[PDB]
Amino acid sequence: MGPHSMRYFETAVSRPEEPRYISVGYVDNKEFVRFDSDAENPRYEPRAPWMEQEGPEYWERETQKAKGQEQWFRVSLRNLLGYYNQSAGGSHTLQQMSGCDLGSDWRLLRGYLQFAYEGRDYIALNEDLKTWTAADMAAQITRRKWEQSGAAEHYKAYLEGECVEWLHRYLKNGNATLLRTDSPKAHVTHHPRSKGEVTLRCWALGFYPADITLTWQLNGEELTQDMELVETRPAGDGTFQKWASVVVPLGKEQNYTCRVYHEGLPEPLTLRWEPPSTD
Amino acid sequence: SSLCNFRAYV
Amino acid sequence: MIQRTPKIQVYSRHPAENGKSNFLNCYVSGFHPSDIEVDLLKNGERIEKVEHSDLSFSKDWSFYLLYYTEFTPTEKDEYACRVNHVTLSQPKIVKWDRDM
Ligand code: NA
Ligand code: NA
Ligand code: NA
Ligand code: NA
Ligand code: NA
Ligand code: NA
Ligand code: NA
Ligand code: NA
Repeated sequence: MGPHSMRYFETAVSRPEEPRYISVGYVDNKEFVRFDSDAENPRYEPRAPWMEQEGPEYWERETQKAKGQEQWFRVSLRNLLGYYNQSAGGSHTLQQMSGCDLGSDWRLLRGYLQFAYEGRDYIALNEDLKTWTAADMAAQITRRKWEQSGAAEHYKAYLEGECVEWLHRYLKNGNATLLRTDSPKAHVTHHPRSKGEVTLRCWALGFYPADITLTWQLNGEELTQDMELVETRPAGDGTFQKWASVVVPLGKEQNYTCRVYHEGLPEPLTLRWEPPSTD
Repeated sequence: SSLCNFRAYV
Repeated sequence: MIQRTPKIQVYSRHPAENGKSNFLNCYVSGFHPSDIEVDLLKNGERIEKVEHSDLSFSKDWSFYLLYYTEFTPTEKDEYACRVNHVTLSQPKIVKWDRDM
């Protein structure tokens, strides 16, 4: 759904051994490439099978770039120790998210470049792709350095250019697979509680992509705070699961309906609990 | 295509 | 620094049916930093054949992984996930409930 996007999520973790560097690329929220410095032969690898349309030169070039990034994160973690007046030791985490959302003219809609240190927002490039916002005092040092050295122009050129150009290539190559959806298979289960009341649980299983909406109604009217939802979770086969439950009075089960919305469904599913047939 | 960060480190 | 404690869900890939082969999942998410220890347990004992997905992180910077093993649900065997992380003083054990 929505605009097409590309993202690269990068992490460098220092450990009590040099930092571990991990880079994961996404197209439309689906992992498509991955580099991990802790692998036996560290290289960018296809994570979506349609990426095998690329030749061996693509993987070698991406791998060489990852080697540069690994060094950049290593130097940056070292500068970060100095900013917080620390000597080397323990574990520290530096993360980066970057990428683009594709506009209706196939040009950049929104560009992203954000950093976190120790799980806290550190610095980000603003929407204008020209200015920075620093979150703390150490980040103000990075901000002044990047402003004085013309860093934003380098990132803007990537976001507006290369990022959008390659995203279009990936969308073309992965078209068949990328448009694919797996509709949720839905059902309602009935469970006992403490005094005879009933838990109705609406299950949505085996769906793809992960985005979904589960709702409960009592006589067609939406239920809000009485609804328990679990966070969407991976089934392990590339598909997802979710459930939403309501506590109802016994014998009043038929007055309730669940409705599931998903991009795989031509029409949202409306279902109710019915006692299953038994022997 | 992954990004190569600018020459200025954090 | 903001450390985040893991969110845990323990569940099966398919609706559980006693005696039918399935997959037991332990989905660990929303944690920071990335180091985490996860074991799948059968009757309180560590399962040796356990695989896991590769490390990823969400738009809120928090990490997530999936641990899983093939299993067959039964009436008598109890399954669980044991998680440890720097935010905890001791491992957290979450029992598998086939209805959740
Ligand atoms: Na070290
Ligand atoms: Na993502
Ligand atoms: Na390496
Ligand atoms: Na899979
Ligand atoms: Na390339
Ligand atoms: Na079920
Ligand atoms: Na046992
Ligand atoms: Na075992």
